[PDB]
Amino acid sequence: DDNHLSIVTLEEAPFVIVEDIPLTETCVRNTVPCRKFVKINNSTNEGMNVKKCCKGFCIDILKKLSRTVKFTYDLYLVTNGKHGKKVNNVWNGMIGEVVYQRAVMAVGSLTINEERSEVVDFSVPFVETGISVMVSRGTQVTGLSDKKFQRPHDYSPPFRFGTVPNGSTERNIRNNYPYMHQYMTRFNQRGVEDALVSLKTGKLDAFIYDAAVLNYKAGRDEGCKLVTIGSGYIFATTGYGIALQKGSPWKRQIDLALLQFVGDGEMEELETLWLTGIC
Amino acid sequence: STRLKIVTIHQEPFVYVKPTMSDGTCKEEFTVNGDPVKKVICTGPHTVPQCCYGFCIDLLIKLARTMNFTYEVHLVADGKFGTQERVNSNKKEWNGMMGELLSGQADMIVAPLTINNERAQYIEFSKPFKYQGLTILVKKGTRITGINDPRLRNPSDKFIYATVKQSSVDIYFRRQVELSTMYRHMEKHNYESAAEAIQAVRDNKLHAFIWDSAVLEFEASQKCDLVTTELFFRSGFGIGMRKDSPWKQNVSLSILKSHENGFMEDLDKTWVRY
Ligand SMILES: N[C@@H](Cc1cc(-c2ccc(Cl)cc2Cl)cc(CP(=O)(O)O)c1O)C(=O)O
Repeated sequence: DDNHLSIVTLEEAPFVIVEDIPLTETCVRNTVPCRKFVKINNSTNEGMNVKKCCKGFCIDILKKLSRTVKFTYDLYLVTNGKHGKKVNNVWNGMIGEVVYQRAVMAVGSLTINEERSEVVDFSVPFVETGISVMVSRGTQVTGLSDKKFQRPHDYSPPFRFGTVPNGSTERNIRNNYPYMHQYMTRFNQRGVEDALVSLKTGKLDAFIYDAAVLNYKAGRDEGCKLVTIGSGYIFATTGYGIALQKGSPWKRQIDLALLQFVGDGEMEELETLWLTGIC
Repeated sequence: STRLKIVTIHQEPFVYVKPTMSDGTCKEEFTVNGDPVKKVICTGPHTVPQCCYGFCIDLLIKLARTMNFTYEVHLVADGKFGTQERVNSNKKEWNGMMGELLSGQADMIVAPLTINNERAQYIEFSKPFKYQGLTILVKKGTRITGINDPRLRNPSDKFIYATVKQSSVDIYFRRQVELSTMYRHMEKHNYESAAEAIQAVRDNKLHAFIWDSAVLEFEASQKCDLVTTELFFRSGFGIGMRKDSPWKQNVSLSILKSHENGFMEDLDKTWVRY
């Protein structure tokens, strides 16, 4: 049965939203069935498969792809890692699932990058992202490469700006802008939430983070005072893509389909439906 | 085998075209910020050697060094990007850079080449080396809201807007039946090249020019009697190869790496923002 496809995803609102399975034992409305292997406790490999319901921007894409490319799927949430990291020569998360042939595709908020592209193929990008900057309206900067960030002791008062550490933003900044990275560690933020308040309460002048995340939160700010820079200033621009197995027979049609969606306007509808906010 | 024919097109700031000197070489010069301008010879339209430099030439050079291939560059003979047209009778045919790549007159398109379904049917695109989109250019003082403006949506010969003939934007408007009204206004006024359209706006012989923002925002920055709208559509430029290219994987890996280590940032600063 070559046309029923194992497909892996990962909870990450609003691209993928997981909900329980309600009254009737079936997924309804705009959601699709997705299974999750739910661990017994935190000290074990033991677990149980549980039927969940998934929806969101990427799920609508999956729905649109399934109807157009004509395939069916058993969708499941990855439990071993998140998006994907090489750990002790081994890929975990969604990437790994694809690499070790448990999934034909990964669908979710998965960033296209060089390293991953070595072991999986990617579709064309279907959401633009990269490293961006958020400020309180008024505050003047361009993107990451602004001197106010690179040499912040050239200006008075010096900018205060940070990121959420331990992720790809910090790691990119540390590899491209060593001193800026050294400088902003004292301004680190534990979460995206804490960063936004840090911005709103003047304890931070600039939040440096993932483009797609920042646009989304800016669209939903109570007061519309938190604003992201122009897209022309996004640094290390890239996109979310669907990961496929190297040399997959599906990539061409998935590519052509996604490009059809963009061309036809369907993608903008979707971004308006799920990502566009009031601001 | 290892010597690639490169086709490209005149499109500032991604590609500059200038004459060679007397001795058939290129005048050495530096960027406003002091970087050496890398230049290559490029034959073009009857045909004659010229100088090419810019964003896409710098990208070609990094590709050529990274994957270790040699190259020869020429300008597309018909001056166009590439749309698909019925031959007349059954057979359809690509013009512009697309046709030259498909015919074998070129091995690789290095140019601000828009990625789209239409083209991706018949060729392999790399991952985007540039993300941008579509916007509108007007003389300062012309009042237009964007692609939904009534003077645009209910067109008449009293306000003329146009794009570049046999381009991705031409395709974009020909593509959807809801844009039908807009298209056979445009088809009556479309221009042979971006340069001639931009000029025609300044001369007030063209009221609005619909085109790539990475080009239009550059123009508006060098020419202050010109302004743009708002991106009404998002799209990317990619390297164009034939389906069988052994180079496709490494071209894309190279572009991703260049985004991630700030090489693209360097290029974007040098050419696209100034
Ligand atoms: N796209 C990435 C995963 C990834 C996801 C997010 C994210 C965070 C909050 C919210 Cl609400 C939504 C999202 Cl999508 C942020 C980063 C930014 P950082 O790592 O520096 O923590 C990231 O990398 C990948 O494919 O590995």
